[PDB]
Amino acid sequence: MEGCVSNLMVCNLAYSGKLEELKESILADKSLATRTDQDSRTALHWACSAGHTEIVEFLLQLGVPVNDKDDAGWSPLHIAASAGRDEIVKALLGKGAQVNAVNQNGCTPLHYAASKNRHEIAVMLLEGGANPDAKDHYEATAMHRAAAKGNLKMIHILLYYKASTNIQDTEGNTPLHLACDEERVEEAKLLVSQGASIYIENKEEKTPLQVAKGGLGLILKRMVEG
Amino acid sequence: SEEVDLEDYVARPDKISGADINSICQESGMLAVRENRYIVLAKDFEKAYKTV
Amino acid sequence: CIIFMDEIDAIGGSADREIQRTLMELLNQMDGFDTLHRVKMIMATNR
Repeated sequence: MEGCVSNLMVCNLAYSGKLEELKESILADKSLATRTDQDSRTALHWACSAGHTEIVEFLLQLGVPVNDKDDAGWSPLHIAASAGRDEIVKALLGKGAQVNAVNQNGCTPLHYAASKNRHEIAVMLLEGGANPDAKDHYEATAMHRAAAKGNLKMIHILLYYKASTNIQDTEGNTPLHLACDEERVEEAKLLVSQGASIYIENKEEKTPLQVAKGGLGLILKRMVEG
Repeated sequence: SEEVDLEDYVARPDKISGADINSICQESGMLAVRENRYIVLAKDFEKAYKTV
Repeated sequence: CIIFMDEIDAIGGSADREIQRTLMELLNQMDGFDTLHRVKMIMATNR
């Protein structure tokens, strides 16, 4: 069934996208925005989730801390990146929000930006001085998910910032291995032509040539020697 | 749910892999049948993972 | 039904793991599907 996503009134009002009642609530009491629910979130998070620009601009005008995190450590920037809204990202980054903030699994907003396949959000986030070589608790970059979801333009704009392809996962699987697992010819040939090392072995001791099927590793090696 | 992340759950089980995933999900349903929370979140999933 | 439980402070305290498991079973049973509007429970203890 459906219903209220939270016990707090201001959070449900922020999720419903009611501007006048929320503004009235703030004008009535200024401590309502500082309250916390069982999910340890504020109205700002649900507002960024709703995708309303006016509300979050008003809140950020009030000076509400963007560094506030929940029990799972989710930042408003992660929710904004997951929502696929450009204006919210413009507001948050415009207020000086930290791009180095990490959640429970330590995944940077760039990961969720490449997950929802949002080019503008990723570009704007990486423009703020973010590090594309940053690793999570699982020691994996956004290039992994980008190659896993089969996004050429994402990897391309990630390579516009000259991000290193030499990052090794704790499992031992390089983004090239994920590119071969996704059976993407263009992505594989591109990454290989960009100087990606195929000599990196995983815990399974499996070369990227053995990962791909149909003689794809053959033409990959052809691109290496060529 | 939007709070639920598929990244950590596509990551950690790749390291440590158990059996009967759907059964574990049903156990999480038994955790969510306690009427403490309307929408199931990553907490119930992680708990169901660490318990069994 | 009327339930009378005396001295429940003893059970209220892999050795601890099975105890926690039994507690989880109690939670599963009490929070499961049943009608409590009729059956009554009484608990006696010390501290």
